[PDB]
Amino acid sequence: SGFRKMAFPSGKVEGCMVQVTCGTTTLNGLWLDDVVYCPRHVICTSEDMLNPNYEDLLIRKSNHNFLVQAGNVQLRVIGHSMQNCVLKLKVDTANPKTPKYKFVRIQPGQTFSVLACYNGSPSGVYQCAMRPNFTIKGSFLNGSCGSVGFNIDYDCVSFCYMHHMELPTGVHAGTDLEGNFYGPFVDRQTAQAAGTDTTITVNVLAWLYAAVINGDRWFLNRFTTTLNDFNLVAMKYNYEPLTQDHVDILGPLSAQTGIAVLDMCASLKELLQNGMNGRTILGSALLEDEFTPFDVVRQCSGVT
Amino acid sequence: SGFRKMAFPSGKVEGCMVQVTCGTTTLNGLWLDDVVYCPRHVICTSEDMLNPNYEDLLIRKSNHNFLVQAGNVQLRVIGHSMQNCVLKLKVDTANPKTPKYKFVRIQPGQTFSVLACYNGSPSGVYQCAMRPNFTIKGSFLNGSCGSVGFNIDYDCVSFCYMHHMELPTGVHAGTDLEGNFYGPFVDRQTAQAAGTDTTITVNVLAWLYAAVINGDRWFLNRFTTTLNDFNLVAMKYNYEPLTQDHVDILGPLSAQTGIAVLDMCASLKELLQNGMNGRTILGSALLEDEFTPFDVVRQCSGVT
Ligand SMILES: *CC(=O)N1CCN(CC#C)CC1
Ligand SMILES: *CC(=O)N1CCN(CC#C)CC1
Repeated sequence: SGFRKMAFPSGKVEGCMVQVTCGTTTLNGLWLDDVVYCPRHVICTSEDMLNPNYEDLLIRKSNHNFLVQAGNVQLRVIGHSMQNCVLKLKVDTANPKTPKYKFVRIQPGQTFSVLACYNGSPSGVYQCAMRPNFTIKGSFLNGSCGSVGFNIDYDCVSFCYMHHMELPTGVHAGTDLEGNFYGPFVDRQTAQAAGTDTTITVNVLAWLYAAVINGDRWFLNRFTTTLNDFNLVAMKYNYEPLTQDHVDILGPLSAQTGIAVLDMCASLKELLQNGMNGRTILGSALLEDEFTPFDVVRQCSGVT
Repeated sequence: SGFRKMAFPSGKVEGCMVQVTCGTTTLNGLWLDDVVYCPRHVICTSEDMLNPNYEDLLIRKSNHNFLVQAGNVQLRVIGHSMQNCVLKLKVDTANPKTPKYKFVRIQPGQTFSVLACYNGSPSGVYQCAMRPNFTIKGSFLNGSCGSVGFNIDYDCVSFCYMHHMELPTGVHAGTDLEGNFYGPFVDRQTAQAAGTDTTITVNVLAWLYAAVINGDRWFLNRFTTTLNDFNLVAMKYNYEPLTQDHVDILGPLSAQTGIAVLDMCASLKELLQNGMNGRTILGSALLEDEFTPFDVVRQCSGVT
C-alpha cells in the first residue's frame, strides 16, 4: 500500500540523451536510431530569441556547426532539417541504446515523466500532467531545453514532450517530437497568454479512488449526485466538466472499490464546497489532479 | 524555475535489478559485481513470517534453491550467506552493468530515490525521506521487497535502503545494504511500534528557501525569532528541534536569498501558528519536509 507521485524508470531515455551545441548555445538532444532531435532555438543567440526568423538563421548553419556529443564521444552530423519547432540532425551512427519507441501527441490531462537534463546529462526525473491549458508545471533551468517527457508500456517508450521554454509566468511550454507546440505557444521570447487553467476532474476522482484503496476514507459521504449537478459545482470551482467518457474510464476503479462514480462525485462536490477542514488525503492538503485513472490502476497493481 | 519532488535518474540501478526466487517466494535482488543482495525473508513462506528462525530456515537451503534471473538469463549461484537481514548470493558472473557504488547508512531526515520493482522489473521511481522515526512512506505492494533506495553523486550510486516490510499501519521499513534495519523493526509479521514521528524542520526551511527562489514569497514576514523561541513552537507542533548544525547547513540558501535563517524560522513559526489560510507554497497546501538543503541547492543549480 501507499501512493506516490511515481515517475517511469528513466533508464531507456537516459541512453538517448545527448548534448547539442550550435555557436554559443548548448541544449539537450534526443538520439534515436541515426537522428538527433532538439529544439530549433539551439541556433539562436539570446538576442535572436526576441523575434527569431528560424528559416533565415538555419540557412547560415551547416552540418559541421551542430556539435553533438553523447557522453564523451562526438557524433558526426551528415544532415540537418527543421520540422516545425524541432531540428533533426542526421548522424552517421545509430544509437546502440535506442529503445523500442513511438512519438505520440498526448491529450491535455494526461500524465508523463520528464527526465530533466543539462549538457546532455540527466539530473532528475519527475511525474507531471499536461495542464488543460497545454502548459506543464515543471522544474527547468536554462540549459534544460531539449529534455523530454515520455510514458513506457513494458519495453516501448512513447515520447510525448520536448521542453522548449518558460513563459514569463514561470510555467513551461514545449512540443510533441514532431516539433508542434502543445497550446498556442511560439518559440519566441515574448509575453504569451496561457489559457485559464482548470483542475483535471477525472484525475482528482481517480486519486480519490486511490485514497480509498490505500485506506484514506474520511471523505466518503452518504450522498450521491448527477453529472449535471456535479458539473454545476465543477464550473464554479474551475474544474473540467465530467463526461460519460470520464465515468467509463473510472469504471475499473468504481468496480474494484464498489463506490459508484456519481457517489465519488458527491464526495468531490462536498470537498469542493467545504474544503479539507485541516485534514489530508494521501499526504496532500489539496485535491491532486496529476494521476490519471490508468496511473492509479498501474500503481495499485504493480505494472512493470 | 519551478520546483518538483525529483528523483535521481534510475538507469544505473535498473541495470542491477534481478529476480530472486526461493521455493514459492519471489522478491527482488540487487546484483553488484558477483553478489546478489536480497531480503533474507525470500526463504520464508507466508506462514514462516509470523515467527521465523532465519538460521534454521536457511540451513534447509542450498545454492541451487536460489533462482536468480537477470532479465531473461539465469545466474549460477555458487555461494550464499546471511548478513543481518540480507542474503548475499555469490554468482559466477560479475554484473556487466555494475555502476560505481557505495553502501551507505543514511541519517533520519535524509532523502533518497526508490526504484520500486516487481519480479526484478522496474515499475517506477519516486523521491522520499527517511522519517525521523526510521520508517518511509512509500508505495510498495507484495513482491516489491528487495527494491532499493539510493542517491547519486555524478557517477557513483550510494545505496542506502532495501525494502523489507510494511508495518500494519501502512508505513514501510527496511534495511541498509548490510541488512541492518533502520529503526527498531524486525523482519517478522508482528505488530511493531514505530516511534512518534516528527516533521523534519531543516527540510521545511530548505523548502521555504526553494519557494522564495522560485517566486512564492507571500509567507515572508516582518519578524525574527531565536533558536530557543522557535524550538518552543517546534516542540508544540511536533517538529524536530533546530540546531546550529541545521542553521549552518542552511547557510548557502540564506546567503543566496539574503534571508537570515532565524528570519525564515519566524516565517515558519507564523505558518505553524496561523496555517496557510487556504493559500499554497510551491503547489502544496502543507509544509513539505521531503527536500533536504542539499536537494534544494542541487535542483536550483541543475546538478547532473
Ligand atoms: C530553452 C533553454 O534552455 N534556454 C537556454 C538558452 N536561452 C537562450 C537561447 C537560445 C533560451 C532558454
Ligand atoms: C516483502 C514482500 O514483498 N512480501 C511478499 C511476500 N510475503 C510473504 C513472504 C515471504 C511477505 C511480504
